[PDB]
Amino acid sequence: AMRQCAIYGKGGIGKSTTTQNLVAALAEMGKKVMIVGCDPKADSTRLILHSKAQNTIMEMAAEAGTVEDLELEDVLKAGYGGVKCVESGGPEPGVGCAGRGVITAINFLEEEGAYEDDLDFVFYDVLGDVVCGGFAMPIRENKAQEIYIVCSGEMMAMYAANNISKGIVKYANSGSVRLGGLICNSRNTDREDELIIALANKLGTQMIHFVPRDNVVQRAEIRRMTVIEYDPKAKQADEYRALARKVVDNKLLVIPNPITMDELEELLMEFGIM
Amino acid sequence: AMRQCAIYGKGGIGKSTTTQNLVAALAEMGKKVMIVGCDPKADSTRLILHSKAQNTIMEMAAEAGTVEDLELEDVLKAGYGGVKCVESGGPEPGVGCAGRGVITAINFLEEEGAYEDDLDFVFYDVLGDVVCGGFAMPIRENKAQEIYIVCSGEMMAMYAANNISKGIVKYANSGSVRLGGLICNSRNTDREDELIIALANKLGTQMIHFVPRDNVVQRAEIRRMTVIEYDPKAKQADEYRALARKVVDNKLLVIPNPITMDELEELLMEFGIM
Amino acid sequence: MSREEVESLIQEVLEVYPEKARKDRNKHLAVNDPAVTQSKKCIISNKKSQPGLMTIRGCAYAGSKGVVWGPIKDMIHISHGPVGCGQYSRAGRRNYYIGTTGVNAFVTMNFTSDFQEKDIVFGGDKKLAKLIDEVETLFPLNKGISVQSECPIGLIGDDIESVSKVKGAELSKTIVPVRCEGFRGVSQSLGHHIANDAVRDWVLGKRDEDTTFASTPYDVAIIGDYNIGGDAWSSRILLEEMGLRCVAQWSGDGSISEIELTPKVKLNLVHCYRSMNYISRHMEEKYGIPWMEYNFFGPTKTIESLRAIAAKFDESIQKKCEEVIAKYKPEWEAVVAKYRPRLEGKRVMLYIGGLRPRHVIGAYEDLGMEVVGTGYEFAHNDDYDRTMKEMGDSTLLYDDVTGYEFEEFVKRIKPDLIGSGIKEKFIFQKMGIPFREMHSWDYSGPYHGFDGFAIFARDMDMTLNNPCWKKLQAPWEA
Amino acid sequence: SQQVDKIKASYPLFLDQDYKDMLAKKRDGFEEKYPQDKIDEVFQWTTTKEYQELNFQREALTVNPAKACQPLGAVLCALGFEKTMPYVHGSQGCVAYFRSYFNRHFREPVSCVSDSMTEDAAVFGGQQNMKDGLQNCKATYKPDMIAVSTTCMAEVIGDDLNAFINNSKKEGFIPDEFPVPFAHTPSFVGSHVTGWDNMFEGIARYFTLKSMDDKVVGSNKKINIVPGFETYLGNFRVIKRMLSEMGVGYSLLSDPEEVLDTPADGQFRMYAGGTTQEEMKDAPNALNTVLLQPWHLEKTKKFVEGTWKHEVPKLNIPMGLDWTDEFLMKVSEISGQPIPASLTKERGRLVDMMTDSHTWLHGKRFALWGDPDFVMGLVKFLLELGCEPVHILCHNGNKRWKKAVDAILAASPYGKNATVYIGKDLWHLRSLVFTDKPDFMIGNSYGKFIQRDTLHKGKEFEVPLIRIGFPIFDRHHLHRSTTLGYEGAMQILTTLVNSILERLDEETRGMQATDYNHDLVR
Ligand SMILES: Nc1ncnc2c1ncn2[C@@H]1O[C@H](COP(=O)(O)OP(=O)(O)O)[C@@H](O)[C@H]1O
Ligand SMILES: Nc1ncnc2c1ncn2[C@@H]1O[C@H](COP(=O)(O)OP(=O)(O)O)[C@@H](O)[C@H]1O
Ligand code: ICS
Ligand code: CLF
Ligand code: SF4
Ligand code: ALF
Ligand code: ALF
Ligand SMILES: [Fe+3]
Ligand SMILES: [Mg+2]
Ligand SMILES: [Mg+2]
Repeated sequence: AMRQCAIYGKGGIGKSTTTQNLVAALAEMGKKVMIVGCDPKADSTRLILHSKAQNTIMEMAAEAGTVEDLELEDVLKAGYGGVKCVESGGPEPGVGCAGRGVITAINFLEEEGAYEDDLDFVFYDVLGDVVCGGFAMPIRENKAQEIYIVCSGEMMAMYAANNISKGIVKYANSGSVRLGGLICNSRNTDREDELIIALANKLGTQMIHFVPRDNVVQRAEIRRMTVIEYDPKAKQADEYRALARKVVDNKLLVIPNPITMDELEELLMEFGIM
Repeated sequence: AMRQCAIYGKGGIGKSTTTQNLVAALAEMGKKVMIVGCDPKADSTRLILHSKAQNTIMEMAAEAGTVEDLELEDVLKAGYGGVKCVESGGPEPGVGCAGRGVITAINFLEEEGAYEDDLDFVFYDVLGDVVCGGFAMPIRENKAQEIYIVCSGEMMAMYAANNISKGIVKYANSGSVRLGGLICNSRNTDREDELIIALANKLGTQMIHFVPRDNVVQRAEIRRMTVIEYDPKAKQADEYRALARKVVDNKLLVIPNPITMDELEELLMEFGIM
Repeated sequence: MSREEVESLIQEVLEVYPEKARKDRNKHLAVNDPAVTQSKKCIISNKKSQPGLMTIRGCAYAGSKGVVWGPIKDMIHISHGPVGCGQYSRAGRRNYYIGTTGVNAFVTMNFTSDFQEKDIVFGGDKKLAKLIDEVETLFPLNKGISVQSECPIGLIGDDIESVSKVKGAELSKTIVPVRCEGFRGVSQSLGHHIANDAVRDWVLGKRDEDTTFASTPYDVAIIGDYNIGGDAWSSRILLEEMGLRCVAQWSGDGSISEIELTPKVKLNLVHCYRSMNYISRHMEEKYGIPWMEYNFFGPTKTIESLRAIAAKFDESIQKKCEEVIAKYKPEWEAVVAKYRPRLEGKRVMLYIGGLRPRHVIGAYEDLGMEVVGTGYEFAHNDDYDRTMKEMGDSTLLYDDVTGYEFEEFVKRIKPDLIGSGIKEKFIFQKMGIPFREMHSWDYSGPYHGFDGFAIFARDMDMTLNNPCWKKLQAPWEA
Repeated sequence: SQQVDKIKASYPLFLDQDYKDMLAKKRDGFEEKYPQDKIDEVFQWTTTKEYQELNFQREALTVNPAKACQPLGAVLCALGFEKTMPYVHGSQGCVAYFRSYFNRHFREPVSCVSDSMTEDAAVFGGQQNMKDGLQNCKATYKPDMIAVSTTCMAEVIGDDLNAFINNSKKEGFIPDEFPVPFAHTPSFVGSHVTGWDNMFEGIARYFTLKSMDDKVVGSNKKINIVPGFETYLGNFRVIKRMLSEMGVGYSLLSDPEEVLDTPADGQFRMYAGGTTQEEMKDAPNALNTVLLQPWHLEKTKKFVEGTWKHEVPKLNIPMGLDWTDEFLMKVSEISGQPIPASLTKERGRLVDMMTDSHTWLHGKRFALWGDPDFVMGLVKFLLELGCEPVHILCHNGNKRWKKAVDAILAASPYGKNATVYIGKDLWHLRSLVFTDKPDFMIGNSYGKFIQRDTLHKGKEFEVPLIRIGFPIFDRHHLHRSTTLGYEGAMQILTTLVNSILERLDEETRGMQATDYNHDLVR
């Protein structure tokens, strides 16, 4: 049991918001979920905890000497739907090493048995710019077995998704992690469905769901809540419920086959006009 | 002459696209500019060179021994309108250490004299997730003088801009680097301009030329060029001309006074509702 | 002298520090009082070093590669990262071994990946795999490969575990990844812990489903003895002279086969509690093997420990132990009768890593020498708890002492002899105080057992009573 | 057992019968080692040419490197300044290792501090570490200057030394005018000599870069001497003596000879001598700057030519006859002083020793390694003596240095059988001395193991080691020797010829077998 998934994608493509709304919909379906935020910004758990995470692994480790003098209950907290939430800390921008922060946080969670429960889903929300091995820590062996990439129809996000696929390939071969599929967070440029499904087909994966872009998400996040908790009768809430159900029953698990820059630009020139 | 600017902001907020369009606008005004991409994704010079910059400092250095064996002409290449383009290299995602690569590339540019005379602008397009000191290499002493933070009305974008300001504070006090202003990329949010203006006032800065969201940008960039090359008479091209003009005539250079999470939430309730 | 004066000395020494550093360092200096039940109220340890204070501590790489893994003879230990760490650690520690270096033994060799800038920027996993292949091609008689991580490996998230697994499966070799990057922990102690965990996870369980080893009831394994100057050997000859079968030695003159055979033994004799108590507890709670701390420093401790170990076996082992004691009695008695008059009443201050600051006090007292000051680089609370029962009344105790602190303590106390490492030796030799290297035995030894005791007494007399110490002041000066 | 009259240390304690029996029983019962025949076969294979081909095809594995990391050289450079504390930003294990290395080489105290960056400092940056470390070091050891280098961790995470030190100054941890020169010294770039160059460039630009306006070249009528990474105290002493005999005003920047040669008189001196800050401030006023070891002072050369505007001469290291002559003539042409009669007589005495010893020196084949400038000087001097430097290895050498040494070898008939290797470690050299055996090898203490290996192939294959270079751990007080100048050439010649003569005496000591050539007069 206990599927472990890692959320990757382009920076600012909506990985944190989408994963938090997905986890809220999952807890709505009676699923015990855990969220690990592998981002130096402790922003992966603002909606679920209804506040900024004030107890990160790195902060509590520095405030108590070393990480070997830390305990699970100091950093692990529960929010909406009983979702247990822990956040990897990290430096303020432009200093330190956030990759090492993520490495230390994941090693602490593993050593302390942060997962040994009646858990059905563990989601690692990673940042956009995977620039070192530490931010690939969630997809190592005995870690997240599925990867979901969040993308959109502007070609920079598509090139990003191709680059994360290139990076993913080495851990897919070295281990058992697999690309479950692509989540499309809408930007509504010209032809988002066609472009994203074509990119997914080229990579050998599916487009598990399409999430529209509406302002109820922003309005809900202003109140520090997920759409599911804010407006359960909203269309976006049902979209997140559909995405959750499609995640639960998903079975496609493929090693990605990234395309070259020339093939990617050919795909854009072919599926990206009118 | 010789104005050194560093483009930062939330991931995927449009730093590279806006930077390239602004650089095209500045070069059409007879100003000699050079773009340094400090992202392991060497995607910050594509719309200027009309192709992906295959040769990067890190890749060339690894192929040709070390960085000392390299030459500027092999990495510094001209493009549309006399815009010199160079890119720091980097590993594929999830491996290595891209911040060290950015440090080494920028040191190589400094040591090789890329910062010659008759160069009005040097723009460092940095990635959105400044995870280490390496990606703060552009704002080191005597490297970049002005910082432009691209933001939007989203809560996450404003939080990222405030976090980046918090990271900037140490370099601003250490050296002479300041925050020129907040370029706004429209995301079509409720009271977007109001939110950006209020956040800029709280930081002690201004919002420089809120940029509208238009698909002419998507089209131009999918045709491997800036909007200026594509449709000079388009509305967004004139907007980029206005942005370039407002950048040239800017004198508000301040050390940001970043606001806490509580003050950020108060800002969101005050200007992010209705 | 006197509990009050040494406290005043501590305060005067601490006076020069900034308030933060003074507040921190006050808790690491104490005056011994056996009226204390828990060292937590007395002295705290195993904490971060104060920056810029010139500490003596090493790193986790030193505690793992330099201390635990390095002494293993038939394994090749690769300092993964830049060139510095392995080069400075190459053959600096005299963990003695028998073998053919470069053919089937590699202890004094320095294997490294020699990271360049491109290895940092683009990762070193492929380079690590190629290095493992080259190690196989050029050293085909090695019986194991360990990858000791340096600081950049820990920083950049190189997946050395994946490389170790894949290459070990491909080559039928034990490849042990040790995440001993130097910035982890505060000292070599976390290096000990990480190395012990690596041994437990990758080596100790290889022969779990194996019963082809004949086991006798008298099987003991020496744990935490690193054969400095042959120490372990000098210890081993005693145990096997009282009937015991020494199946394993950890890890000085150690082979990976002995470590794999350790779970088959019946007793675990731990010399250095600090470095290898982790694996001793693991084996006690998994295989049911009891472990006992012993001490082979000086005749008194050696006899006491031999009788304590014998009491854990049959009557035959006890008779053999008694005959060993009676046989070796005249030799150490002659050593005492020769060297104690030369050393009686001489005061010694010690500063060593984590076991020897308290373990060698009995040996010094066997020669009439009093230990007035002692301290540890990286010991824990339990080590100081054990230290209290061994130190005399109103004796100075220090933890992670700085160069300034230790220099001032020596200036005020004025001991006859100082036992510490290479980084204090010449400082205190220039102050005119005889110095003995208590890590390397000053390139002498062994100091364990009765032969070791003879050597130890000879060295103490040789340095303490050397004529050079009477020539420090020029005759044309007051 | 021990006899109280004659106490045996480990050798020869463990040659006793009971210890030998114990070792044999332990090996038989629990070690499960390869058969002695298998071990002999593998050793013989490792001494072969096919093994050398496999060895030289290595791309990823380094075995027994002949080099160290940059911060070691940075610490050595910083030690050569007056009341200066070396301060390494990063992890403390590095500082412990640097201190132990230099302690074992010099047999002297070596002062150096760390800011003790732990995992939390790695993740969050060591700015707090820098502030507290600078304050603590200044308050505890009262240096007149703290010279800051880096370990690998601080270089990987991009710890901005400039920003950290500036913030420490503005927040009142250290006085604003307290000199804190800094240099980034990544251990994964270059070697220890690169660290020396980087530290010296940082110290130079700290004291000179911002105050060049009131500087005029030659106004002090002195000569700047940059020694580079130097671990022979006699080298500093000989450069000083030769310049002062010449009547030349000089300023030797980074002079560590006093702090590494303090007397034992009941006092410990943490600082002693060293280049004063006023010397570095006045350095741009010098007539010129001469780099003693230019091949690892490239950054210093660029800075001195581009900032101080000194036309740095193209001088090789002043090692051996020709290059000492060139150094003296260049110093003369710069300062205007003539070469005095004492120096001419010293040169003539060097030539006399050369003529006295040429018969034993001529034709001798050598394997040598070390730093590039020292190695090149040794090669040149060996060519001057009629020796053949067959195996010239420099782990931290580069292509341009290799080309220069190849051109030097081509200019002499004794460089015909010589090959220069760069990026090769001492395992490569072990193979080289097995497959193309030289008469001797010259290098640091690590070469002793190679000698051991050669002796295992037989006494006729044994290549004796001559200990010149760094580090030298198994001999005492060799750091006091000299290798530069005529005096250094004389010491090297004496060592070489007497090593040859002692080897020949050993090979002819067998009575009635080889003692017919055991001559009293050589
Ligand atoms: N379906 C969506 N509809 C509208 N806005 C969205 C949607 N998804 C994300 N966003 C908005 O865009 C911003 C993306 O920020 P974030 O979720 O943190 O991305 P990431 O974690 O990948 O960096 C959010 O603030 C959110 O307001
Ligand atoms: N004014 C704009 N109008 C339309 N699209 C934009 C605009 N600015 C940026 N984008 C689009 O948003 C996406 C963000 O990609 P990018 O510019 O590379 O962001 P970043 O450099 O911050 O990572 C791009 O595909 C780009 O086409
Ligand atoms: S392992 Fe430890 S510092 Fe127990 S790291 Fe250190 S060869 Fe010391 S006091 Mo060097 S805990 Fe051994 C030691 Fe003691 S290297 Fe040796 S002498 S008995
Ligand atoms: S605390 Fe320990 S010894 Fe230090 S680096 Fe870290 S593992 Fe190693 Fe290594 S190459 Fe030189 S000595 Fe360092 S600066 Fe890096
Ligand atoms: S790129 Fe990653 S590993 Fe390298 S310094 Fe930045 S956060 Fe650390
Ligand atoms: F804030 Al992001 F990917 F840009 F989590
Ligand atoms: F995703 Al980016 F700069 F390329 F934030
Ligand atoms: Fe000395
Ligand atoms: Mg996120
Ligand atoms: Mg960009």
